[PDB]
Amino acid sequence: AHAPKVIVFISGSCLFGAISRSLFKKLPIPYTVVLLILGAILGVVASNVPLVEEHTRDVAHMDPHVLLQIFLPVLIFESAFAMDVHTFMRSFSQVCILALFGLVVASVLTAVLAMNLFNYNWNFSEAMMFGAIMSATDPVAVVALLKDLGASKQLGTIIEGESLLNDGCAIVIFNVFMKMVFFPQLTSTVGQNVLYFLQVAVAGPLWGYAVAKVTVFFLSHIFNDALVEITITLAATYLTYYIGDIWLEVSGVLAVVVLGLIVNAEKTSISPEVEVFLHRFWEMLAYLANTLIFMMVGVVVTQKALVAVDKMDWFYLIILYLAITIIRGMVISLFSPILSRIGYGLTWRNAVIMTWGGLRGAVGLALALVVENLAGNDVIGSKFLFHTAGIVVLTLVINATTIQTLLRILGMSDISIPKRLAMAGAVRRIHEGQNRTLNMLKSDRFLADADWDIATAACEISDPYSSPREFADMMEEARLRMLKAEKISYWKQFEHGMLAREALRLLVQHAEVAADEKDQFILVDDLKKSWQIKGIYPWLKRKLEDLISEKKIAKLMYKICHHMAFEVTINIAIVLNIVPIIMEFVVQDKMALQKIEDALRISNYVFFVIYAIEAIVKILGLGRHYIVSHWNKFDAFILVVALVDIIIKVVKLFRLLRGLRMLRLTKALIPKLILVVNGKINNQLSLGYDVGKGYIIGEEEVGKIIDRMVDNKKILRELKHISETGRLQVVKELGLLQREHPGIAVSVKTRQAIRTILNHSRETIHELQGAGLLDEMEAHKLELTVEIKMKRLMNAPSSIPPPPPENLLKNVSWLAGDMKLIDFIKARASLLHFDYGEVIVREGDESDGLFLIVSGLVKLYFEDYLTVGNVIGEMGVLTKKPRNATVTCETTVQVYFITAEDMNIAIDTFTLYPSLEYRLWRVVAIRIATPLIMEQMAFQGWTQEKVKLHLERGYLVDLAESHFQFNIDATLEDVILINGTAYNAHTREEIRSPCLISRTVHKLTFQYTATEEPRLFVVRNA
Amino acid sequence: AHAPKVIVFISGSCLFGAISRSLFKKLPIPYTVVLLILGAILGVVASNVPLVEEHTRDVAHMDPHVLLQIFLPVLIFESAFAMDVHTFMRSFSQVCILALFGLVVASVLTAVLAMNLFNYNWNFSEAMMFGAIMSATDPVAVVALLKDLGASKQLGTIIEGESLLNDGCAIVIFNVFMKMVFFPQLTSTVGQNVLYFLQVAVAGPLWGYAVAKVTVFFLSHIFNDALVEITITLAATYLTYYIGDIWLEVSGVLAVVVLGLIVNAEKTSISPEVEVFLHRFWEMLAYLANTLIFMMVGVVVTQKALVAVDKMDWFYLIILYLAITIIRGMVISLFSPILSRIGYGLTWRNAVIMTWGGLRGAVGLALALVVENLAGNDVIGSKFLFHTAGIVVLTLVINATTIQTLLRILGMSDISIPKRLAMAGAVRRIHEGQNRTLNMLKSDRFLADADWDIATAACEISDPYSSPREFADMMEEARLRMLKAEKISYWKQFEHGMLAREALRLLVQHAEVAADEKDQFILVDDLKKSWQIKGIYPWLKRKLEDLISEKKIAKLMYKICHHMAFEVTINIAIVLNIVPIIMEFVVQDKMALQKIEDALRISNYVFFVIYAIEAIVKILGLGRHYIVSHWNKFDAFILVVALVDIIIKVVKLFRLLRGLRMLRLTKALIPKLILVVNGKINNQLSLGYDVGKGYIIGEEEVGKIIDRMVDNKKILRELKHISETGRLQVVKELGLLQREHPGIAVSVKTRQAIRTILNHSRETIHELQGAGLLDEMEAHKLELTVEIKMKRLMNAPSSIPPPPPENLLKNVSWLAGDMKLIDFIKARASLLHFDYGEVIVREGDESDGLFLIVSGLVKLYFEDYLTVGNVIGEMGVLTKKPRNATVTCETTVQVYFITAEDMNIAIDTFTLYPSLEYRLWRVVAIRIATPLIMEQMAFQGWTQEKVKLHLERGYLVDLAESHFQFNIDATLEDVILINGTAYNAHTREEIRSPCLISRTVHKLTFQYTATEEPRLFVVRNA
Repeated sequence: AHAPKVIVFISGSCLFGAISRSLFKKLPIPYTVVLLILGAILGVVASNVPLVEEHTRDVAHMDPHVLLQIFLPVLIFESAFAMDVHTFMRSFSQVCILALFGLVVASVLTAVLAMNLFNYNWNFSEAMMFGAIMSATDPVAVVALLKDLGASKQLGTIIEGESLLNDGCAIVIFNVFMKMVFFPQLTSTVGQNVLYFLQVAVAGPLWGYAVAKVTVFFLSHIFNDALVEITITLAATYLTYYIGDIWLEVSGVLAVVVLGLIVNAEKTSISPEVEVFLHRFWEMLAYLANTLIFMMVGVVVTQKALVAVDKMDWFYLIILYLAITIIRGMVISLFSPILSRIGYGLTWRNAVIMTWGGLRGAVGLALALVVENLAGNDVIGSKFLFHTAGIVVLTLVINATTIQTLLRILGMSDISIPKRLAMAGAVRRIHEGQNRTLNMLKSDRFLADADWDIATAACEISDPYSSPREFADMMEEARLRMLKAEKISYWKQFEHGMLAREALRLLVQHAEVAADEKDQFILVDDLKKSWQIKGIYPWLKRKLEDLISEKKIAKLMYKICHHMAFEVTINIAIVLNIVPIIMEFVVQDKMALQKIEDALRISNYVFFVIYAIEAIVKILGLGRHYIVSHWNKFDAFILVVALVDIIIKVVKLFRLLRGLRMLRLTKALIPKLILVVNGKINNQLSLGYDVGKGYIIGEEEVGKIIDRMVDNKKILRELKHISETGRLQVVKELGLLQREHPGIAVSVKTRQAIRTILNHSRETIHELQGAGLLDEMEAHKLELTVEIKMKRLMNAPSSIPPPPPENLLKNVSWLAGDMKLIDFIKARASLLHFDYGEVIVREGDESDGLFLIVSGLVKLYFEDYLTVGNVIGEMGVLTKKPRNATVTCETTVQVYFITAEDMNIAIDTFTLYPSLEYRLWRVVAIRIATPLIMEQMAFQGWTQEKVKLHLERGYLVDLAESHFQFNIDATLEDVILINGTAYNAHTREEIRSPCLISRTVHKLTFQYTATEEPRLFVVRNA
Repeated sequence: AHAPKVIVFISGSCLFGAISRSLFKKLPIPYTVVLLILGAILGVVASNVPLVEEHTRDVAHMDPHVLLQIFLPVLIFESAFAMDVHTFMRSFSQVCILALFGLVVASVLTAVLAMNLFNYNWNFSEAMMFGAIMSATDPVAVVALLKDLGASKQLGTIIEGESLLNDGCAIVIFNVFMKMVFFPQLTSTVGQNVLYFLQVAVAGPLWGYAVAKVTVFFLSHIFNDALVEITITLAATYLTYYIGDIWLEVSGVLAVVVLGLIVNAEKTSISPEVEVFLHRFWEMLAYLANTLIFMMVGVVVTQKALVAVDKMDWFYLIILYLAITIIRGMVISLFSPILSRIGYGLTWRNAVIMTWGGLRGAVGLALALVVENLAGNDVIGSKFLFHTAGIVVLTLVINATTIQTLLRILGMSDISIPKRLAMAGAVRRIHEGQNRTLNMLKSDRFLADADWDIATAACEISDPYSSPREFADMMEEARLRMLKAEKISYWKQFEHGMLAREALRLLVQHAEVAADEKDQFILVDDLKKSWQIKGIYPWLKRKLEDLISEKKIAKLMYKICHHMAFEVTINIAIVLNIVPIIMEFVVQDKMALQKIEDALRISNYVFFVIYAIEAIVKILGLGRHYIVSHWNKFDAFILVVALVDIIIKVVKLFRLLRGLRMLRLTKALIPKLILVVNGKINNQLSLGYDVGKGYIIGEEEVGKIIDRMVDNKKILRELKHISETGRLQVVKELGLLQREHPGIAVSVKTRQAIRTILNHSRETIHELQGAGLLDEMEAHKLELTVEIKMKRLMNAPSSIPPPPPENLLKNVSWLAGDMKLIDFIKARASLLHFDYGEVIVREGDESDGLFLIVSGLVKLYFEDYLTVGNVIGEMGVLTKKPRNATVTCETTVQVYFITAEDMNIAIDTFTLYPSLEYRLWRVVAIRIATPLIMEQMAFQGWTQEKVKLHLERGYLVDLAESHFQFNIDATLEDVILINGTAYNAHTREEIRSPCLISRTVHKLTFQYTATEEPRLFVVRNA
């Protein structure tokens, strides 16, 4: 009897939505209109049958102040949570102009229409409510079509972002205008109106920003608990709206909009397994909200609205549908000159798509339902719902159905030739794979008698899309084929975790843009915008770093004055005193009690005494040097005011005390601002490194590919020249970014290193799990310890102080792990310094010693650049012959210099563990061996990272143990030569030094003359 | 003002649970007790502060009939949805005895205690409510501990299943006994009580079964719509409980229990991406329910319960906690003799774990809250909540905390040596991988200056666990090492999709069992239980197949009599008439109206006329043969009754009409029963094929492994003998299963073939996506078309009629794709037949022709067996020399025979497309080449499937084009010899025919003498 009947209607709507969504899947009509018809049916039968009324009443006639608080957060957050925020930011101004100003004109024009055309004789407030609910649009279908058809980035996000902002502001306007119709207030003082505007417009986004930054902070500290992450997201979403709208009178919708957008941006703080869950979770909740709303409309529209219609109302409906359509187009075209300059710009065809795709829906209907409940017996609620519902139906029946054909007409739905080629190739390879698999199964004793006619038909996959003049387009083939290769390399790096998605999309966008521009190649100056740091943050860092420059100053009191515990406790003491500060003012306001005032003022005296005591300790610690710092001068003012107020009207105390301790807390606040600024720079700088990395590695790989793909050498040379001229510019730019922000660069580099180690570490877990040497449960146990570390990686400090040179030597590849060897060369070492533009070494110079870059950049000339950590001379010291390249510093340089004579002693003394010479040779071997193997298979599916790891498993042969090296391929897969020359066993031909040994080679005869020591590199097969 | 305040409390409890679950993570105390303390705090402050009362009232004092309808479905379904059902079924009786009978004794004993010990003077009804809520247990923590510690399968599922059943029945008992206290009824007739019992006990599970089978049916037909799958699951879950409890008065909890269990069993009908979502989704909902309930308890217990406590109540609490503990142990021990026989049996230590781990919780508390609301001012609600809450606290404070130490004491928490070894090896390999990765990064120009001291520390992974007498244990090493290898192979097959999880767990369970038994090896007779079909289903199939044996009978009326459209429409006509049948009875019952009765009786006359017309058509079609079938005899009785009722008290009509059309519908019902029976056999048979496959492939792989791992040949021979003696028995059993159920076997084989093709087809999609030749969106588009087909695979008919022999030839590997060649040999072919035990061919026989098995089994003797589809003679016809093995039929056999003379003509005539001889050689090459490569790398991570595919890419060399074959390794990775012999180019040594060419071999010189045609197989490198 007392059961929750709402479970029936909610679950019933679930079934009805499933049915409508399953039947009308391949049909053009959207499933939502079917749901409206079903709700209307429920309404007519429920109008006579009493039994079903009881199971529909509690939801069909649900209160509006609950409709808003429950559904709108779901719809708005889901719309925000589904955004491609990065794109939305790269078009923010274009959206704001159309969504905000376009909304005002669209609604007002719609309002004047409703005042003048209709016979309802509405006033401007009601007409503005009408226009507000008319302007709200939910283009969930059109955006899907564009997403499927391609070329969606510059249009789908615009309509999606415009939709989000338009609903967000429309609710704001609707809330504003509902109150001057149903909740009229008489005060209407102008000053409060400005204050009223500030709350909804300004405080809302700020409330959401604060809640978001708090939320991500905790989420970044939750490890191995998915339920809590999901639960935190839910509670934050609903509390943000509820608190903002109900307790703060702040705009809930905008707070959620910002909160969803901020969280979407900060998804890295969320565990990936929860991220995928949340999207599908909020999508499901939005689906339920949509399905409910349409059915409630279908019920009430039939019970209450359609019974009060008049004959002419249909005339207004058609006219209104036409009006909003031309209104939207006029608005879009009117702003079009402005948009052409701001953002990507609108073509006339794209403008029509936005105009034609302005679908209405749940948000408009939800606000109409609010009016229906609020109007009661007034006709307005009926006709608001009538026209809102009708326009939703027409847009769904006409615009949602003809949009595909219109896209065909405009030539936008056409699949580009590259995509047709990709699909044809993919289908062909898949078809061959099945044929191979089919023959294998027919040879299986278990499956020999399966009905292959059924099998082949069931598994088949089908294509869903079923001279100067010569140079003028031969170059186009070179451009497109190079650009296509670049796109491939970017996808490679992304799939192996070397590259973030944001950098990948930036690179791909630039490649696509360059392809369309007829004579264009991808341009570094366009890429430079990614890593060029905006000056505000560096200026703020430089400025704030001065405010804590304690170096002007920097017997137990002297120790206590500097002890961190004392400072932290004093700061805390000030923090607690803030509660009395506000409490006294609030108590005075409420009193205007004495028992409370006396307690507070006694507490004030106690705090004055405490402040005197701590200041006395500080003064005793520093003596006359105490007052050197302006911070301590205000600390003296603290005692002045404390003594004055101890001796002794209320305002004279309030005004001084309100400033004292806020200012004294600013000192502890500044470092956090420094950290935040470092974080912003770290984010921008990290993306710059990724993009510069992507382009550099992309060019390095592509240069191997194009060398054999393009037919004409003249075309080849022009393209390769571009590649190097861009690569060196990027390298220089990225090297210089380090010097401006050393610590942040170190943080970036460390984070990449750990992330790369963990990724490959994770891969091994799946290797043995796939190999069965480790079970499912235990492998999962290890994988979690990896995952938590990855999350801990995010919380790494935004700035790491650069290690001193004495620590750099310890971490060198050929020095690490041998303390005695580290000490020997460290003791023998000396540190040099060089001025700007100075030459360090030059072509033909004797190799008298070795260099390590501890600071600065150096240009070489086969031009290249190097920076901190890079060793120079690792070959000359070994080959013992003149230096191979010039070394010029592009900035002031510091280097650790080891004289060749001392190093030679270290070389011929440190050989117990793997030989020092062997290690130095190994570093050289990998360096110059990588390009050879990359050339040999860059056109295949490998990346240079795996070539390095492929080589990393290898080692140098101990040639001293044999006069010759004979090949084998069972336990050996690749071999390269580095130094010296060998004689072929069969043909007696010589093989040159930096050459890969062809697989037709067997056995190599070396010789032990003193001119050179031949060096050879092998990688043993798995 | 009118906002939904409940959003605050729900979201507030979310935050409080997050806090408590985050702080008390590493502590021993569970987080739930912390939540209770927090709720108590909220209660005391809310008792004075009015503001927070308003935000706690609407939930803290929520109605009970909503508490049950909302939370219990979530808790019960989640507990059911989380089960390992297969294990739960393999222990169902053991759980039922303990959970059902143990519950009755545990509660009654608890009730007598409450009647006699306590001073409350309860009557048996109230005391039974007490015992019911006391017996409910939620061992969510203990099961987690066992899951982590290992050896959990035979104990965790028992406590989990016992818990599920105990809560399910406890609610049933609580519902029963609440009604005789708060809703007393006076009728109490015995006959209704039995009817009342039937509804709750019998109809509930049936209601859930019907809803489940309907649900999975639709879910199996939903393609590419995840939201609808999730939504359907939700609505089905809540409607099942709501309809069952409210409309049918049926036991909702048990219906949901069955529904959750059935759905969990039928998870294959659900898309995998939705399956993973649902578990985390229902887990989250259960988490919310738990967190809410504890806080509502903490609130009300402080407001209303604790204010009415007496001093002695604590004495009863302690005594009660002791009593239920010894009661549970006495029950477990008392049934222990029975359990030792039924199921796995209980050790004394395992019994204590069950006794000690009997934690109470939300379910007990939820039912106590119901009493608190219902008791009103009566003390009983206070003390019910007091003792329930206290026992929950004590079990959580004591049992949940000491359980780990007790497990240590009993020696159950000890990590077995094999797991320690696996963890040490896994950690070591991971540690080496990071070291390799670290050195690679130090050579990177971008990351050379990262603080490696930070990196190495952050990425490090640490071990979490930180003669006759010789023969008597050398054999143990052989046993364990063989058994360990078997376990590895099973994991291999599972990870590549060749093996289902159920078969994998069965095999692993048997391996573990055999390991513990001192002298045991895995035994086929133990495996036989998997594929031995229970006779009920074959008997039912055989019986029902007779009832539709139309062959006793099987001018337009003759055609119409057999047309399917006429039969379907007639059956539909009968289906519609059922509505009048029930409608007349219901109308008569309600009347006891005439305007309705006349319409129904007129409809009865019309339906009588229609039935006469259709029968007239049938009789005209068959003439005097019409009455030959008993179905048509009752069809004549239909006309008899129709004419009698047309001419003409109400009972005389009801009784006849109630039978006529139900019986006439049974005819259309029988085929569906046939299909269902086929489905049950298909499921059991499919698992048998998988397990037999797993053991056969496992033994084949292991025999390659152990041949070099065990040191003693005598041990080796004994182990290998076991392997073959099991393999041949399994092969024979699986071959014979086919003959008993040909069509179902064909369905199984076809389903495996398609699933294997799609899996490898899916793999290619990720290959190019990882290689970047296909983009993220388009690759995803193709992958969906693959996924939908996989779901369509489930709906494939359970039985496929075996194709006739004329279709078998077309699908042979070396015949397919060449119609003219198919026709030639098909025309030349002849079909033979052989009797049981007949010899087909024998050792030393001349190869006069070739055989193909179209029916039956054949034994060979290197013993082996073959069955349908297997060709025999594929070498003798080629080598043209005597036959190599005996061929004896183990059952009646049919074979397609091609005489060698005709085939030779086909061989030397069909050579335009790839040579017929080349194809026959290829089939032989793969067959005998696979074992060689398996031997060469079985100890590595490969499976024989990939060896076949590794070979499938290869081909036979065209030796006719060269006197010699010189090796290369850049575009070639493996080569094998099949026929003939070659001479080494370097050493001039001969290499034998069925031998892999060692990687030290270069160039092979063949000769063209007429004795043999040498054959060589190559696989080109990627």
